[PDB]
Amino acid sequence: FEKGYSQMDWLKLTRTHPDLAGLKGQLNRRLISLEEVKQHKTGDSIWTVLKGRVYNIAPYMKFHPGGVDMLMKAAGKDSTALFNKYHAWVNFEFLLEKCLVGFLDPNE
Ligand code: HEM
Repeated sequence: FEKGYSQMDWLKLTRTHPDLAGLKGQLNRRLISLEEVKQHKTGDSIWTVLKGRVYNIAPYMKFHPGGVDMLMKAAGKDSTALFNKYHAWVNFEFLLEKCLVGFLDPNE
């Protein structure tokens, strides 16, 4: 065991496990509605919105330093406000790139 290595371990997973986003061949550039995000709270994926980017955060759960219980609060909703309350400086754009499923379009 080595303290502090969760993010290194996470990124190794993103380099060595295919389709963490769970897109199953769909491209990660799709325009997504919030109603769609809301319907990914259970099952094989959990979607959230951060600054307009939609991510499948289910694979990240056990790597989140703040805990699974905290990350679950983001399930099926826009979690930007929560993210900014706890750590607005975290580089989610880089850390979660391989979990990107698309972009939140308010008009969809
Ligand atoms: C969704 C993408 C998220 C990522 C990539 C992420 C990443 C991280 C990281 C790297 C840390 C360690 C502290 C640091 O490096 O600054 C952390 C801590 C923490 N996270 Fe997250 N986090 C996410 C979402 C959330 C959400 C939605 C919540 C709450 C609902 C949350 C709650 C916390 C808490 C409580 C801590 C410890 C205290 C704090 O830093 O405020 N995280 N997170």
